Amino acid sequence: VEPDAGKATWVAASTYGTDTTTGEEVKGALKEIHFSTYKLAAKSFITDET
Amino acid sequence: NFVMPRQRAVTVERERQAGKQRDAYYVTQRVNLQRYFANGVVSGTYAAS
Repeated sequence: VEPDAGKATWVAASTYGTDTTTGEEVKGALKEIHFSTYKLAAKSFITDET
Repeated sequence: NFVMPRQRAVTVERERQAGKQRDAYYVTQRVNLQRYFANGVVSGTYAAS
């Protein structure tokens, strides 16, 4: 599962190349989600004489 | 005598990658001027006061 993005900072209107002073967006980590399957059981019996 | 030697004429070249919202032009040649013997140029003075 990925996360949202993002915020980008707008320029200072005078800095048109060398250098542009825009945001550095950090490559969003893909987050694992893991699922665990638990078990249960029941037993029963009767005897053929009862 | 006074001859100027050259081995590349004026050339013109340009980029774009790895720029950043810019295109840019370069011009580069190779040349010099040489006094062959000793003399044959004279000027001044024509000093100051």
